[PDB]
Amino acid sequence: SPIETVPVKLKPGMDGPKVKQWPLTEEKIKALVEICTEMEKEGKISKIGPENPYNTPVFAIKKKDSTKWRKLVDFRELNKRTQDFWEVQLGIPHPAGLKKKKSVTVLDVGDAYFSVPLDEDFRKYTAFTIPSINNETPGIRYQYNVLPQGWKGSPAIFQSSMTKILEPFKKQNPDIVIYQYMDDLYVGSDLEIGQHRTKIEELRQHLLRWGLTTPDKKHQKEPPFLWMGYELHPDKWTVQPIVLPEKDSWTVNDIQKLVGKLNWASQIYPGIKVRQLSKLLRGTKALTEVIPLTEEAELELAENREILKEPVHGVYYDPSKDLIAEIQKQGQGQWTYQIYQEPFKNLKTGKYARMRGAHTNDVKQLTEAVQKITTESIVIWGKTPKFKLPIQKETWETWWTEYWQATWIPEWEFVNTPPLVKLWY
Amino acid sequence: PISPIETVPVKLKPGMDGPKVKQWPLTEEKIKALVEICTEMEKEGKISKIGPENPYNTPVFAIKKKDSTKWRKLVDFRELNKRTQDFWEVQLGIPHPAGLKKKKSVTVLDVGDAYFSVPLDEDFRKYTAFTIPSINNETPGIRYQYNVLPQGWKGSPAIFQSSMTKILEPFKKQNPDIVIYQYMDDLYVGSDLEIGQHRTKIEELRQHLLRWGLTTPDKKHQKEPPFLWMGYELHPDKWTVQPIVLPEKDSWTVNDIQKLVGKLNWASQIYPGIKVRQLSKLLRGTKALTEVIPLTEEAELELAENREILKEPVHGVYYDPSKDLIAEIQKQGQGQWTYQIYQEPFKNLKTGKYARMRGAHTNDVKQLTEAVQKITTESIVIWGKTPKFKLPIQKETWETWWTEYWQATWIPEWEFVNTPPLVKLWYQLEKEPIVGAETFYVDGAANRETKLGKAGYVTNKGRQKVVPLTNTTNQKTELQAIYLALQDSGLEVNIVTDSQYALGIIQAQPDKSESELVNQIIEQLIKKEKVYLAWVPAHKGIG
Ligand SMILES: N#Cc1ccc(Nc2nc(N)nc(Cc3c(Cl)ccc4[nH]ccc34)n2)cc1
Repeated sequence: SPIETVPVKLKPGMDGPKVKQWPLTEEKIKALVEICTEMEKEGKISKIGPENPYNTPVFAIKKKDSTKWRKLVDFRELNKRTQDFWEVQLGIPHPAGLKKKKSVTVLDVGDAYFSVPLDEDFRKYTAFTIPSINNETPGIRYQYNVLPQGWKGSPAIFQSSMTKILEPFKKQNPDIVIYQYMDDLYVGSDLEIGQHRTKIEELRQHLLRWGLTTPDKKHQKEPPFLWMGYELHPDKWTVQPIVLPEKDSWTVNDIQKLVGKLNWASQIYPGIKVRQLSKLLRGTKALTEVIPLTEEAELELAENREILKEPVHGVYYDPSKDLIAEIQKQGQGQWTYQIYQEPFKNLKTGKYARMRGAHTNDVKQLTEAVQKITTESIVIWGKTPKFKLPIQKETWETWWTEYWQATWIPEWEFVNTPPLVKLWY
Repeated sequence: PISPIETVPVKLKPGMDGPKVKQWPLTEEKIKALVEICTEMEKEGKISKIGPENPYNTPVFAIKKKDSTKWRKLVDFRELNKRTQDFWEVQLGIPHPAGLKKKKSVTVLDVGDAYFSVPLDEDFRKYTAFTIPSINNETPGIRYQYNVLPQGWKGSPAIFQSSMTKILEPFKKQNPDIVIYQYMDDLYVGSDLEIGQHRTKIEELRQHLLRWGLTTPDKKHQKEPPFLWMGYELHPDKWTVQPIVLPEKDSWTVNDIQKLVGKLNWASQIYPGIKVRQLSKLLRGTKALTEVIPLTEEAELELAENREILKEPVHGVYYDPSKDLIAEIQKQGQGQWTYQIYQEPFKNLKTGKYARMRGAHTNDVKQLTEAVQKITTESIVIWGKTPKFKLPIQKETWETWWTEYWQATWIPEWEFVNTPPLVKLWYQLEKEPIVGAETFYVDGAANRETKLGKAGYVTNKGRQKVVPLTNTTNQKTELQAIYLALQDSGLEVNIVTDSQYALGIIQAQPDKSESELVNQIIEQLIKKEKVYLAWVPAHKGIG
């Protein structure tokens, strides 16, 4: 079934990726070894020689924890080096209302690409290496021979095939918005969940009887309490915990704190003066001392509780800019998070939590609040953010994979100074 | 030596062409000196006479061994290298002895004339061109071309090792009893077959190799242990660092202290408790290479203890997958931590150290986790699995720290090991102020130019102190103030600070910094029974 390949040319003055493979657990080497061995047979990937200096990293994640793992190729570098000229020469338009649907489900169609053969030239740029424990051996080296998962040129080149396989469905059902971000299809409906769920498996099987396998066969009529439909509900996306406390009594400290939070609101809402509250502190009084109010003090409070309950403007989304996603440990499995592009011009703040306790650690959480915040980004603006993760690089670099489930990888960095920006939120 | 060997197609960087660097004339003795090395070379087919207009040339230079038992041919491929494509970086990571699995026999193999045994991409042959002169225009210069891997080219080690791997692979599979490790020209073979077989199997290997043009004058498995490799003394069932020498000198210069720290860090792999803070604290070298620098007092003591340690040979054992992989850490003190990883009680697998890389503030618990962190990454690279940590900290202290810590962490499985010093929080600040406690509106700034300031305070109870400081900064005074406040306050206190700087320094609850002020403040925090620092905006903030 040889198809005509589609020429891939990186931006000129750009050479292929040469990123180094992170060291892995023997367990994971073992899995990748098996997986690649199999792909080698299917002819998906092929062994390469030393005349190929290129290398993008590969990890091993647990699909849906079943007996097997999935191989996860971090094509972040090869993407910047291409897909950015393939966000162009092959842009996949983003439906500005998928975030409006009552329900969005995400299905893994990535496995489609695997048929389409990869441009004979561009292959070399995909080489990846299965590492050896304690370097006792030369990494195992492979390069792709078909469109690969994780590399944004795959949904771009398959786009043709996709919009066709889906056409005679996007018909019967003309109100469902379907968006393809990388290896995932984001189906959005306004149906009562029950129907949506069906409509999706309606689609699930449509694709299926036309070739496209989608593992989103989460489970069977037996309820062992596994987590339900990657059903996002972007019509409930919102937030206003810019919550000042409404207390019975107010102390010197209380205000002090208050007058504080209200001061950083200063670059978020240049609208709240505190001289009226803060003046009730020009004195060097006790701290535990409770002291009721002052003049427009209460007005400055009841009035701020308002402009603060009414979001700011000028805050528009620039597609030229990148999405920056700051997160923060809040304690007791709670994590608050902002998505912005310019300081204090939040495009969307938010929060996350799991069920706090004797089963979840911080990393798994973080690793989650990230895949959560990411997805949200994809749905809303069709593009992942760059996470400013409050965590030590190496620690994160060792475990992120453990609880990772997305077939993609945002861009991230590590902060080591989170101020009481934790307070304000 | 091989048509059966498959050549790796080579290429010149995108828009470049082949080297053209004319040959300088050399002494007549050398011309034939090369002509001998070359005809017996072309004879061996390693190289080949080439006809006019292979516009590409590279410099040849007969070199004397300085022992003059014979002469040696040497080419300068710098320019070819600068023009050949990149290859897959080999040896970018090297195995650590502590990760090699316990084996019986291990026999190295000096695979000799190796680079000249592997063929060379036909097309990339024309750039290897080099000309040997004919005695000053006497002739068209004896001109050769390479058909094997030029002994100093760019993709030689790679293409070699690649090619080798392919050659072993067959045999390697016909024997899961033998494991092989390639190292440049080396070939270390190991096994668990009765030494009688293992010696019979190496015979085989060797013959296998031999049929592939790859020779090994190394018959009987010549070279014996302890094997010298990347600076390791590797014995049959033990390993260590190739002996080191910490010279004793009168005056120490930068290039001197550097090789010293280098030697010391390096010996740390297996020599317990080696410290290096002080010796390096010196190297904040505004990198003046021969800037003579006087060992400080501690540096002199530090280096001392290292000697006491180094003198006495210490070894490391190998890996037995079948046993656990344990790791233990113990705090030295000035931000220094040391660890050893083991399976058994007395002989270690490997050791090492960790210190908070200069940053004026940090806590013991934080430091201990960063240590645990480094060990985890080391374990994953060496053994492919995290180890069981045995740490000088109590679940209660640890878990209370990660819960209050703003940054996320991951504490693998660990056990408590009561053996001081002990990692513990010497004081916790009050979350809510303290009822009745004299609030200290602490404050203190300075004049950036004049380098003069004052730290003082005013309390509810109308107590006001103001002290003058000469030669300090707004930062210095902001803590100077807080400190002050602690001094005068009773055993419970409320302090209102205008500086986040001061806030954070203390809020992280650092347990140390050679920064005598913070020490004083820290020592004072430990003494009190209830302290509450609370932050309030500066300028506008208060009056
Ligand atoms: N797990 C495991 C494992 C690791 C290595 C081998 N093979 C092996 N074991 C020993 N003791 N020495 C040698 C030879 C060898 C030397 Cl001279 C020096 C550094 C080395 N690094 C690498 C191999 C090696 N090979 C076999 C199994």
